[PDB]
Amino acid sequence: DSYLKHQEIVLDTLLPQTVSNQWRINNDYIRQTCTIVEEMNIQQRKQINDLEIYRKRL
Amino acid sequence: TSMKIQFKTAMPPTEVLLESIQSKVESIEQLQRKLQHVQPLEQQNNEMC
Repeated sequence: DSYLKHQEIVLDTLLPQTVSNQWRINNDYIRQTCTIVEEMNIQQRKQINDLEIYRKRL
Repeated sequence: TSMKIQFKTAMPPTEVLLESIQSKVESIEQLQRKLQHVQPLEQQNNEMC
């Protein structure tokens, strides 16, 4: 029974190692998405300026 | 005569064991059941990793 508790503890440590790494892959992705948000939002704001300006000039 | 002597000696050695072993069989088998859930959580985490 003491042998089984040592084996069972090794599985739980592998669960934390995978959990720590999958959070890290998500954490790197979250910073990229926020930066891709502002680049798309600035692109949309510049586009809405150009559509309004071209009608105003004509 | 042997089935009288040995099996009554067997039932005494079993029930004296089963008062002690079936408590620690449940300590063994329920900890075996923790392994089959720690393995199933390991595969879906390694798949998501």
